[PDB]
Amino acid sequence: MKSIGVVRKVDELGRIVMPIELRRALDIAIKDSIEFFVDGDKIILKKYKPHGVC
Amino acid sequence: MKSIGVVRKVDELGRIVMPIELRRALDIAIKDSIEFFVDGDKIILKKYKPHGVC
Repeated sequence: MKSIGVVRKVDELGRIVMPIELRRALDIAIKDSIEFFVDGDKIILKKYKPHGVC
Repeated sequence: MKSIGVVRKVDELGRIVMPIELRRALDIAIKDSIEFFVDGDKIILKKYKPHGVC
């Protein structure tokens, strides 16, 4: 149970379902843009347009 | 371009495709487990089995 407290089980390829919370928190509509970071044993997500920088 | 430097376009619901990098990073096999955190304008991912705690 994290901030969103939601867990997903991978499709197969690694495709999962990010929640409305993510869309709300960020700026997601239907196709948007999410770019990820990986920190050791952690993953990070951002909307591409905002931030701009890595 | 983040650590992975890959960006995804949402399916419609918010479903996107997390990469093999994430599977390698954590412990993803086919269904595995990914639980996310949201920090202001950021998202965080973990495999549920490891960590245990939030």
